[PDB]
Amino acid sequence: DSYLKHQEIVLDTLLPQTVSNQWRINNDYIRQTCTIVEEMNIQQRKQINDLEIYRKRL
Amino acid sequence: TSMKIQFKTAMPPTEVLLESIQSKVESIEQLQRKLQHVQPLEQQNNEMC
Repeated sequence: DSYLKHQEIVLDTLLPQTVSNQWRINNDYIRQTCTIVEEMNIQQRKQINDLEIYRKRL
Repeated sequence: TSMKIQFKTAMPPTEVLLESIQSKVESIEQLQRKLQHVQPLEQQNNEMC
């Protein structure tokens, strides 16, 4: 029974190692998405300026 | 005569064991059941990793 508790503890440590790494892959992705948000939002704001300006000039 | 002597000696050695072993069989088998859930959580985490 003491042998089984040592084996069972090794599985739980592998669960934390995978959990720590999958959070890290998500954490790197979250910073990229926020930066891709502002680049798309600035692109949309510049586009809405150009559509309004071209009608105003004509 | 042997089935009288040995099996009554067997039932005494079993029930004296089963008062002690079936408590620690449940300590063994329920900890075996923790392994089959720690393995199933390991595969879906390694798949998501």
